[PDB]
Amino acid sequence: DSTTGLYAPVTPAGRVLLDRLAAHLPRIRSTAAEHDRDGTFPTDTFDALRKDGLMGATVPAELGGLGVDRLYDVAVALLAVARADASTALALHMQLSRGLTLGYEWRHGDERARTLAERILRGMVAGDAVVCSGIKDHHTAVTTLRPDGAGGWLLSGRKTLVSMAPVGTHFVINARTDGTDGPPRLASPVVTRDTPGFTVLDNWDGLGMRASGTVDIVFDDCPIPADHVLMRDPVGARNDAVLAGQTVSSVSVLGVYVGVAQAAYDTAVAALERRPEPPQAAALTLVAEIDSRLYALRATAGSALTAADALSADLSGDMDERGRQMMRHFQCAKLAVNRLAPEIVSDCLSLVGGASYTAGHPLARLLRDVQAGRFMQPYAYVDAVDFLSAQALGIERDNNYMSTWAK
Ligand SMILES: Cc1cn([C@H]2C[C@H](O)[C@@H](COP(=O)(O)OP(=O)(O)O[C@@H]3C[C@](C)(N)C(O)(O)[C@@H](C)O3)O2)c(=O)[nH]c1=O
Repeated sequence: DSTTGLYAPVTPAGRVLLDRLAAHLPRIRSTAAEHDRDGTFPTDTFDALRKDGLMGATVPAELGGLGVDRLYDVAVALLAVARADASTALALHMQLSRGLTLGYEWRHGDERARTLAERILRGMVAGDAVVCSGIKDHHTAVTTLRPDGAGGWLLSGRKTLVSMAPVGTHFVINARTDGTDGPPRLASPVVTRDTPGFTVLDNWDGLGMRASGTVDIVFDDCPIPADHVLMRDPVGARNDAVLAGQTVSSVSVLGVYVGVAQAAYDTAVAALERRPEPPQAAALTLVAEIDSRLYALRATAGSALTAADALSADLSGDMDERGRQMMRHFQCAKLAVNRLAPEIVSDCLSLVGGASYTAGHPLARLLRDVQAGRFMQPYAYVDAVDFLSAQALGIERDNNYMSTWAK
């Protein structure tokens, strides 16, 4: 019955998601070290989740999905998976996040939007759609959509860091229009794996998250129909209202780092309890410091998730304010998660001692994986500080990171 600290799902659908996942932990857990050493994606893990209905966990119930719709419960499930393997959890988050955001498109967007959403969502439930996300351009390229002169579009460019890509059937891509007449827009084409000119590379070589499939994808004159395109707003047109969607789509990933911290602790404590001698002064002191820091990490992520779910559900008010507040809870918590979670994992290696310094020890992988959140937008630390200090001091700024990137 816990409602804090991400200790338990707060809804019956979240409870099912977590009980169902339990069945896959032994596989996820078992191929973790091999996939980390090789830098390869656990495709058999994802085949099993697909067949089990789990890749449709956040599709509305109305469409055949489990209907998990709390970010809190997604975070709880991701925390559980990340305790078994962080890379799998991170890949799964892209899919569960999409269930939530496509859900929103389905209930609230225009007819093109609702129709695309509904078709992808039903595919997610069926095990036919595995939806990847491509936001950041490779340095060599600016990803653009140009009119084909015939109703549809041609997508050229390259995205870097596209987790789950080796198994993705659908790729939601951040692109800017060009060669029309409007000021450039933000646009989200959806590319299917068999679109021509679309290539999935195999160049993911990570410090951590080595098994997350986080490769580049290339678009070369890719034909995209007009109705497979979610049009966004003009580049640099400031509406804080977009911040809500950008909170929905990443905030629950915080649970991955909370689970990595939890797994480091569980490992350290199991290591101490397996020892002949009674723990030393500094070992007892570390264990209490980590117990407390893990509690604060869980409560800070749990609390922002709770708040986000409440702000998310309320569409009655000022939508710009809703956006600002969502992003505020998310980024205040993220900054804390990105300091507490690596520090907890690092202190656990102090408890275990030099055994943790061999490539194969579980802590050695958790130390590497736990750093990943520091590099995920919105926002990495340097950008988080510009956003938070602007909010705190009421400084007007373009808070859309993709809008900025398009500049
Ligand atoms: C305004 C609003 C939008 N939305 C939704 C509908 C839009 O499709 C979406 C726009 O969000 P967003 O602009 O974040 O786009 P996205 O396609 O989700 O991309 C993200 C990028 C990220 C964070 N790196 C990720 O890879 O982890 C993945 C999973 O996706 O946000 C809401 O759910 N609630 C809202 O109140």
